[PDB]
Formats: sequence, C-alpha cells, structure tokens
Amino acid sequence: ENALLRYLLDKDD
Amino acid sequence: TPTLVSLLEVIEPEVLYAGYDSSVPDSTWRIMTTLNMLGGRQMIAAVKWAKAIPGFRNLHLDDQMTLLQYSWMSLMAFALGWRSYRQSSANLLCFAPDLIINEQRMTLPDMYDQCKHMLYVSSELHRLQVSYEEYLCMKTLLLLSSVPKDGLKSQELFDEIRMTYIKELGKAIVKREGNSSQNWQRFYQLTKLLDSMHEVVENLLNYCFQTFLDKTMSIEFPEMLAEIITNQIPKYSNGNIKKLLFHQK
Ligand SMILES: C[C@]12C=CC(=O)C=C1CC[C@@H]1[C@@H]2[C@@H](O)C[C@@]2(C)[C@H]1C[C@H]1O[C@@H](C3CCCCC3)O[C@]12C(=O)CO
Repeated sequence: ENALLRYLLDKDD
Repeated sequence: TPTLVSLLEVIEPEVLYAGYDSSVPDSTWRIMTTLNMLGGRQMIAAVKWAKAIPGFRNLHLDDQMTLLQYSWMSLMAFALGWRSYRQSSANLLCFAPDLIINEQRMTLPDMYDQCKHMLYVSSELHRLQVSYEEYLCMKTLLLLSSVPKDGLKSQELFDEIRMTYIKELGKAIVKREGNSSQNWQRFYQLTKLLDSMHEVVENLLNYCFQTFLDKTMSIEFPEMLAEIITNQIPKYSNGNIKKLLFHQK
C-alpha cells in the first residue's frame, strides 16, 4: 500500500 | 544560473538530534530504539530532500517511491559515515550530536561487531579524503543505486538523471586538481566505495529485518520505517532488485 510515503511525495514540501 | 552541485548542497538536510538523555545509563535496547525513532525522522527529511533533487520529481511517482524504498538504508548509512568522518576523525559513529558511540558505549556486549560495517563507511571517506562536493554527488547517486529487475516506468529519464550525477561526481573530482591519470584513479576509488555500499547495506538490513520481524525483542520502529521495511522484505525474498554497479564483479 505505502500510504505514508505516497503522501509525503504528493503533499507540498 | 546556479551550478548543479550548489543546488544539491542547499537542499542538504539539517543534522537531527536523537533526544538521548546522557544522565540515564546506556543499554543496547535503549540505543537501538532511540536510533529507530531518529531514523524515521531522517527518512521523512530524506523524502523532502529527494523531491528537491533536480530531475527526481520528473520521474513517475511510482519510480520515486521505488528509489526511496530501495535506497533508504544506503542514504542513512552514507550520511552517518559523513557525520562520523567530519565529527570524530578518530573515529566513532556519530548518529546525532547527542548520540555518539563513544569508547564507553563500545564496551556494550558485541558493540564493535554491530558497528564495524558503518565504521567502514566513515573510515573510507577519511582514507580517500572525500570532499563535500564529491559527497553530495555520491549520496545522490546512492538514491539511484538500485532499480526493480524489470526496470522503472521512466527508465530512459532515470538513466539520463543518473548519468548527469555521475558527470557531476566527475566535476567534483577534477576540483582536486590532479592529472588525467589521478582523476581516473579517484573516479575508480569513489565509485568502488559506492559499489561497496550495497554490501554494507546487506549487513545493516540483515540486522534491521531481524529486529523488525522478531516481536519478542520488543524493538520498536516508527511508522515511516515500518512502512518501508514491510514493503522491502518481499522484494528481497522474490529477488526483485537489480543492484547497479560501476565495476562488474
Ligand atoms: C537508520 C539508522 C538511524 C539513524 C542514522 O543516522 C543511521 C542509521 C543507519 C543504521 C540503522 C539506524 C537505526 O534505524 C537503527 C538500525 C536499523 C541501524 C542498523 C541496525 O544496527 C543497529 C545498531 C546500530 C549501532 C548501535 C546499536 C544498534 O541499529 C539498527 C537496528 O536494526 C535496530 O533495531
């Protein structure tokens, strides 16, 4: 799944 | 227009503190747990770092995830080697300014065997007198050191990005102002150290995976690390990893 890494890559900063 | 090496320098994360209380006695368990917590925070900073490396964000989002998940231990152990090289020169493992594996900590049971693969990294950086510009190029190349056996979605662009940073490493070496023969030798030496990081990492991941999987050890990992570890363990099992080498075996 890798939800957290995906989010850190998708978010701004 | 700024140089590419100056762009890599300006995005270098700030050194993080472990939050380790020196007034409380040491234990290997306490140190391992604190380091996993530190490692999680360093990996959050590594994501922010990678996103700012020129070219990285142009790769398919799945490739960005793949590269960070393959290379995470190589990046941590390499930056650890650099901090240990700059701080001690003696040398000790300088995980954070408040958490150094000093001589008293080295007396903990089997501590030298637990530290030697990481101490090798700093020892080599010291021996080769690696510069800050060489280091910045080398660490970026470690993010690009492994790919899936079938390759990435943006394989052509990845190969172009990778060649760009190999050439950047070349530029950093030329600044040491040796002759063409000394430049070739230095390029061989630095790229051999890069290849040796795959072997350092296999040792570190053997330890990391054992402590993550054995729940009877009561060794906690933060969510950032637990997610990467959970993702990587099947990939090592099914041989879905191509370790890129500068020098064939
Ligand atoms: C990522 C890590 C954290 C911060 C840092 O700066 C560098 C790293 C790279 C090596 C990373 C480190 C931490 O997680 C802790 C790890 C994951 C370690 C490799 C394993 O080695 C043991 C040793 C390290 C020497 C002191 C005693 C414990 O700790 C690890 C472990 O398995 C614990 O469960």
